[PDB]
Amino acid sequence: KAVVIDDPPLRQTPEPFDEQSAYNPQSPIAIDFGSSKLRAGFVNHATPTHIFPNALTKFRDRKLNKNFTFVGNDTLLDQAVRSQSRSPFDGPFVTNWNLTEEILDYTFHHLGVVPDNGIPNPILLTERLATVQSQRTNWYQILFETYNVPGVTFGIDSLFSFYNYNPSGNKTGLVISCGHEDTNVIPVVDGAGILTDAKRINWGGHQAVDYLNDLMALKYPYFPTKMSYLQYETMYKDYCYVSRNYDEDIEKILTLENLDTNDVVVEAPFTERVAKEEEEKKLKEQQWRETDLNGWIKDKRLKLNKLIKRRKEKLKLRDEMKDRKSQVSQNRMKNLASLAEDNDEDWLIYTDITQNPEAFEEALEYEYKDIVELERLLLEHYDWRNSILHLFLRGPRPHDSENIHEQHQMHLNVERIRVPEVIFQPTMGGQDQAGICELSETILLKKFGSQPGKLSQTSIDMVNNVLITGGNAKVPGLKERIVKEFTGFLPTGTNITVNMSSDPSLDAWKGMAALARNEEQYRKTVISKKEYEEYGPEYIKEHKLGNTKYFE
Amino acid sequence: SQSRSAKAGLTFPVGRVHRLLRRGNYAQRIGSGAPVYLTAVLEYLAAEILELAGNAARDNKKTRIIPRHLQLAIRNDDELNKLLGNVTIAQGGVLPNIHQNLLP
Amino acid sequence: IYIEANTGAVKRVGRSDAYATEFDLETEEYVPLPKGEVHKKKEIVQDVTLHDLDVANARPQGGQDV
Amino acid sequence: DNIQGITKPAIRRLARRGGVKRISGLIYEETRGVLKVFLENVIRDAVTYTEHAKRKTVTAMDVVYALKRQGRTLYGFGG
Amino acid sequence: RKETYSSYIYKVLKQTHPDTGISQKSMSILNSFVNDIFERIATEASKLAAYNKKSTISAREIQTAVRLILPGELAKHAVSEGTRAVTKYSSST
Amino acid sequence: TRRHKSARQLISDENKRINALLTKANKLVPKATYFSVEAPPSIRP
Repeated sequence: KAVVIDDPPLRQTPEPFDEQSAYNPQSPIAIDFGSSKLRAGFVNHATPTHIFPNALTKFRDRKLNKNFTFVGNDTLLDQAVRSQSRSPFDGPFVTNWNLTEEILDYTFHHLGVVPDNGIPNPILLTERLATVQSQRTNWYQILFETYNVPGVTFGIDSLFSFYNYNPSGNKTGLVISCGHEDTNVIPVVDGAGILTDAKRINWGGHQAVDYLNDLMALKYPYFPTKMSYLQYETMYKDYCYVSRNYDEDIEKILTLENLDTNDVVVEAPFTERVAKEEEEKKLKEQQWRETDLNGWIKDKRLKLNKLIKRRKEKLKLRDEMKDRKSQVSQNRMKNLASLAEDNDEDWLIYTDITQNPEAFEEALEYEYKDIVELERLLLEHYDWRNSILHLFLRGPRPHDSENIHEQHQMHLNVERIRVPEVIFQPTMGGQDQAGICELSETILLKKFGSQPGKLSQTSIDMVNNVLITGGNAKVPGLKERIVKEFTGFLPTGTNITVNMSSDPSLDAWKGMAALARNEEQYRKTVISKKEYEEYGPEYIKEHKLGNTKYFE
Repeated sequence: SQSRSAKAGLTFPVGRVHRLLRRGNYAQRIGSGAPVYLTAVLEYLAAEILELAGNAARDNKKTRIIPRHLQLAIRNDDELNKLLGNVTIAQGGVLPNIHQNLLP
Repeated sequence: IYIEANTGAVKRVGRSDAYATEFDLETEEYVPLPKGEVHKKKEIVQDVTLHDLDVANARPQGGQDV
Repeated sequence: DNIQGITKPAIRRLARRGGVKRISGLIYEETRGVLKVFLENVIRDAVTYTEHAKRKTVTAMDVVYALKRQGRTLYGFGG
Repeated sequence: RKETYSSYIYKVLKQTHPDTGISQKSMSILNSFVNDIFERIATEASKLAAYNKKSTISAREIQTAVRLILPGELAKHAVSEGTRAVTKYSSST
Repeated sequence: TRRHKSARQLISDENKRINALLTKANKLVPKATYFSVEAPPSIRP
């Protein structure tokens, strides 16, 4: 039975807002500006109070002639307002800042803030690794001008999650983050991110869902229904997993016994003398069939086999005549030039060398009628399991072309493990970059004073504290695969510890909350208004949780 | 230094067809891949015609290429006849064809 | 490769299958990795006769290769 | 019922516009065939013309210039 | 300096049929055939350049014109060989 | 009022600014830019 996918169900209750009585103008406020989701909430809580997608519609009413504005969870109310949602991001960067300003106004309204001449609370913000100068210039401009914020700090969400799971702030470990638009590997020494050795792969969840959409479009070119992005996201979330060993799983992914358990079928939603001699021959055949049915059936089966062999030989001859480079075409050209370079028999040969395109079809129809008569005489007295292509489209079951339900079915057999493999082999997605395990190997075995063969104490402490974060770590089998690769390339007896939280998409905001609750190391990262007015927007605050300067 | 025909791995010239495209007033601007694409197409067409002509000349057991062999190669082939169903030939002749009932 | 510590014998099993796609056609045979550990230890018992040592010390052409 | 969109009164009308009087009762299929090959030639040329123009709908301008390529030029729908 | 294609088709005949010669009337057949194909393809490419408000002829217009002129198997083999030649020429590094 | 400044030309003006600064410094060494963070191609086939 094929499961039916559709759009995700719409939200019913609208987004509420916090009471203005509990607001105080001195507590900090943490904002996780993500490419896929926004996470905001006050510092004194442990979980953020507002999680909604980063989206915005400019709703137009035909009757009231008024431009409306729906942000985030309020866009999850109508299908038309869901389909027209727009993001402020374009790739890994932000292009239009009016949308960001409107979204920030929306989330300031929903937090129950009563302001005066701007927001009095200092903000906590995340930023991309090695961000462009224009981005931090625009962020400084919009904050310190349109919102009058006293303090701003910038950091990477991976280091925030690492600080959340190592609150002492001086540990040594390795961070792997699988984000929406990129995947990063950052080594941490004594709580400070070594950004001269971080690496980035241009692949994320968005490229993975686009890859699945392209694979499904190329697999079924005559699919009558158009599928949306959210449906492909549901298929990516539900039936995709990381294989333990991709190099040998593809050899047995299309056998019949493996396809019994590892095949997913997805259903699209939809709404007189000759007559006397012939009669005597028929009577004699009926008497022979009543007298000896076994011998007559054997003779009819032999005649049907001879007719089938003749039809196969005729089809082989017709296929061989179609090849211009075949020896039959060369013999035809030799006979034709032999009638064009240098008797009744030669006349019959010239008559027999004529083209017979429709005569061959008529003879094939006559042979098919004769084979049908032979099958009827046998009754009176091509396997799809050997087709890899049939197993690739339609799985281990026979296919009915006339079934309306089978015309909307979609099978997922090779694509369950092919989609998540691109973060380990980026060449399959079109990026000429090394994989996750290759970058981790060249970090651990040839850097931080570690010759290949023996590990320094920094490398041992890095291996002992590996943390996996990011929203794209929801894929099953990721931790076991990374552990297997890591024990593959390391020396024997090395202790490997890999930590992954229950929800690896909310650890960054918990990192902001843990940094803001820790008062002592807060003040190394805050940037005042006077600081921005003195050293200008070209200013980078060097600290253990954020970016560094471009040069030395 | 060296010509563009060996740079693109061809025997037909590239600058010659670039020149002939230039003042042939087809357009006032001509890209760089235009002569190499035209050169490769002309390569393939001449090679195919020469293959079939050599096969017909060998089929005649005669060591030169005579336009009767060109006519045989043009009309024996299917889509070469379709491409050349308009052009009349010099000293080529007619392929032997007798309709079936004229044989007694 | 294959290295015996006590004797010093060296046997080349073949190229690893991680380098199988450096070329489309190659003379080299490709074998997978050992699933085992690199270091293996085992105790064995050897049984020889006096005639075996007699014929080992009395080779007249000379000591042949392995 | 795919090719059966065109029918007996339609090609009866077309043959009557050819000025014929007596038709045969099974001239149906070869007329359906030449119908099919004429359309697939014309819209194959139109599809190539609109493919090069990065226009993923087929316009009238493309098909009249496809006919003018084919030597059956039409007047009135552009040119 | 009367200009003709004689030497080039002499060599590409010579790489497959070494002991074969060409007559002069046949020599003229291949010369006229090459010039006719050149004229047809170039005027179709110019017509397709004037189609799209475009003042430049590039490889894409000639690929479309080759797909328009030739029959199908000749067309797919011609665009395959031409694409291989273009990628050979462009990666001259 | 700002221009749109899409994601393709942000890379262009960033590395042109980096190249301008480096050519000024030549007439110094980068530490952590957007192009040094990029992962190198792999060494295995």
